[PDB]
Amino acid sequence: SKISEAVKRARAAFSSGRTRPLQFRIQQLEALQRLIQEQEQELVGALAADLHKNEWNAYYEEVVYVLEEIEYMIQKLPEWAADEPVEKTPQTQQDELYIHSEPLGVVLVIGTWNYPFNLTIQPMVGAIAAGNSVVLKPSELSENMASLLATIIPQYLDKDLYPVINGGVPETTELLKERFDHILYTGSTGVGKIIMTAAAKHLTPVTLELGGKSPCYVDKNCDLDVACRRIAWGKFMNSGQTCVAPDYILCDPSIQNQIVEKLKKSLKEFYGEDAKKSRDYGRIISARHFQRVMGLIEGQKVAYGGTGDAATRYIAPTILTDVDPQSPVMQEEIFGPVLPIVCVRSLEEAIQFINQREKPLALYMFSSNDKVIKKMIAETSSGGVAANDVIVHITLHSLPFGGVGNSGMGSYHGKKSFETFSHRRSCLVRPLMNDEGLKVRYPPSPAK
Amino acid sequence: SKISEAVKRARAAFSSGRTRPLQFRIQQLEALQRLIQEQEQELVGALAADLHKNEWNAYYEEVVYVLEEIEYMIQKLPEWAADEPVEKTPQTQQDELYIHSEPLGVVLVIGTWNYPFNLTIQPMVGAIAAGNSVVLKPSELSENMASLLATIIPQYLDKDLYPVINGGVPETTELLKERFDHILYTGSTGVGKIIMTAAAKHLTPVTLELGGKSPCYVDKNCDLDVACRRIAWGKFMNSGQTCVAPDYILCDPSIQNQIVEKLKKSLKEFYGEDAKKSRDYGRIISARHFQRVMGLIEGQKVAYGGTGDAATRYIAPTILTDVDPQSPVMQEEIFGPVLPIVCVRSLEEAIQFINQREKPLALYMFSSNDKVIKKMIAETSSGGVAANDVIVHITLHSLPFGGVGNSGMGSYHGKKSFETFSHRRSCLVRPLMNDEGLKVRYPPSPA
Ligand SMILES: CCCCCCCC=O
Ligand SMILES: CCCCCCCC=O
Ligand SMILES: [K+]
Ligand SMILES: [K+]
Ligand SMILES: [K+]
Ligand SMILES: [K+]
Repeated sequence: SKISEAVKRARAAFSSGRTRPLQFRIQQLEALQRLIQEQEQELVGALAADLHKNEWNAYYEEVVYVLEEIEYMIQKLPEWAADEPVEKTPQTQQDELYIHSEPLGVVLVIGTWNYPFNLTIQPMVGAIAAGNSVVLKPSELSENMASLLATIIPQYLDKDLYPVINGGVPETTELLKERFDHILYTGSTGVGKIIMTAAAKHLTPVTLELGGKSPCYVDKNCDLDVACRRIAWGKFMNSGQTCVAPDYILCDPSIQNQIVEKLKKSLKEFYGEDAKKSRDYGRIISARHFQRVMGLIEGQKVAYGGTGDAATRYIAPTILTDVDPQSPVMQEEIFGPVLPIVCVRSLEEAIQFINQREKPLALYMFSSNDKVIKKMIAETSSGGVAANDVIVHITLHSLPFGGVGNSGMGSYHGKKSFETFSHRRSCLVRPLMNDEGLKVRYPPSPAK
Repeated sequence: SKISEAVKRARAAFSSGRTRPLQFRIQQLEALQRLIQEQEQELVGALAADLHKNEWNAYYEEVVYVLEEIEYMIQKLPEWAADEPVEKTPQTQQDELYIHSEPLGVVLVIGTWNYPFNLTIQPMVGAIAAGNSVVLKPSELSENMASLLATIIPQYLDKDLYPVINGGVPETTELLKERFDHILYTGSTGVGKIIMTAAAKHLTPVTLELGGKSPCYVDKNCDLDVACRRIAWGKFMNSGQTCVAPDYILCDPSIQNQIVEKLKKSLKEFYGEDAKKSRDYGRIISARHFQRVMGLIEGQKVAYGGTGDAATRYIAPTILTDVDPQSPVMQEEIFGPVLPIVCVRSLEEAIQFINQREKPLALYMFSSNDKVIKKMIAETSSGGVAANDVIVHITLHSLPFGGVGNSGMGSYHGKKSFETFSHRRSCLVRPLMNDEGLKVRYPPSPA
């Protein structure tokens, strides 16, 4: 089959040794830089068609991080790839002890649809830097990016080592029967279990970047104006379709009304009075997801927004107050511009609220009290944490990005990408000469 | 069920916060130190009964590494557990960026039978240090150590947080239905896939320490007296039942008889003429494994040994010459005292031989030519590597221990154990101060 032949060619090309010299890897990374530069208008147009993005947020909210990653890993690749001496002991002082890094082989990257360029190419950048063949499976939901990547990737990258696999769920299922040396999947918690089950048949290690509801705790005593501007920004970028969007708000009921008003103000500054007329506001990816998200407003106390246009998959920025935690909008990852507010009476209540639910990909708190910050971190668990901002903690080269529990396992970005897509092999190299001090280990054992 | 309630109690204990203070973890680690000191005779007796170890190799080949790990982790725990600052950028100078380590929760350790104390308790030591509840499943095949641990662990450790689950395959299958936050399993490649499949049901991350055939390449021009004494030691310790034993030898045909003679010489020095009478020689763990290993001798050319005693599960130290790579002894992990020699005609042929097989837990090479060593490492892949020795590379605090491909995923030992049993959580803390340098990120976007 076409899928099986693609993987066969990728493994043969890996086995030829072509990816091992750093020179080759840097060239492929420089080819991706060229792709981003030459295909700028094509990439913008695909994101516009898929997600109603424009040239500005296509670059600053997605593509730029791929370029940043490429530039960083190119500059650091020789240091990362070098054998790494480690601490010795008195008994090993004449030996070499070091960590040897080597590629895993053929890596599979399964992209998702909400950031269809970054979440396909930024993982690939890492796997390329580590010397692997990298098979790509774009998500079919962002049809235009999927079609574009299938066209332009082979025009820049090695054709056998870095193939693009077209199709939807049936094709991914057949792809997942092939033998890979690592699989990185971004998407839903449920499908993560399916990926891990398929990987188990080959003992394939997996990096699973999954889902959840990223809580956003707002401290009574903080600067509600700057806090609410940042929350609005992170909740409503990409029309709410972000893996680390602040999903919902936990706040004292005594500030629910001020939070609603300052969110409204910031939203009006961002997108104007009618977000439907703003070039900076996105659309829902599909008819199914539009229907799903609209369903989450039914029966709720709408403080703002609450309408949607099925024809264009527009859902107006929506805020819900006094939300029952047991209601639909609080029982699934929203992934839409509907922001519920859940009332808690204390920090300790919020911690308990967070801890009773599955571990989220991100946890956010807004507060100028360091005791509040340290305590919420110490008593909770999440993939990552941001205090007094949203989104940004997953854009930093020094902060590995990934989940825990139902939000996923493993991480990548920056140096962690190189490690995740490598085997780190412990090496002990001794001189081959008689060592009187070793003789104590040989039998016979001392009889007394 | 007993198993359900045990894990229930362990998660309740963990969720109360009892393991979070470092002083509590150190108290538990100190209790393990006291266990090892106070239960020395009992541990030796169980290892003698299960595996025909003695007082000396019970300690120096198994238990000492657990003590070393405990002392090391106690010393380093505050530093390892500290929030770890990471590199900032021009845009994040006013921010805090750091890695926060936190326990995963309830960790399961499934032990195996060949080092039944070390491969249950040394993983546990790391998971305790990282602040987790640790459920233990000893291997049923090492019956005496399994029963001993079920008795003494709750006599020394917190009884809710660190339960011992009794039983065999059915009980392990039952246990694997429970929801854990990490599973470390040491055992066979095939069962590792079963573990990972069970883990996937709860999105449980796994550390799988599995199997394969660790090759031992012997270079034509090296000091064979030194090399063969080291190879003999690693191959025949624990009666060959070691995950990183040098499984088979690859060598030029011209040194095959020299290798045989020098192996024989070292074996007689170690164990005497009749290894059955040596206090230092082990026994096979079970009747099934005894019959399995004897079967691998069938049809082979025996240069030394080749006999066994079924009733006491003794297999004489055995060397096989001119082995066909397609024969049974070269088609499964031997895990016994049978050492096949496969002839190859160059280093390149050896590398190709190794690469056409599944990635081994360990790869060994003996050579006084650094270029030979570097080339074989460069062109192969294995969990770890030792050049000019065997075994020892998995005993060093600074060398993470684990496989790749069919020999497993993940690693532990020393600091790596603490990382493996933690969630490393990226943290960004910014001032909630208005920033004019951030406002460029907000809509409306420029033209
Ligand atoms: C900074 C690299 C990742 C940013 C793109 C969106 C991430 C969503 O999962
Ligand atoms: C501290 C070295 C590892 C423990 C010894 C046995 C390893 C597995 O057979
Ligand atoms: K390095
Ligand atoms: K000795
Ligand atoms: K033969
Ligand atoms: K602006």
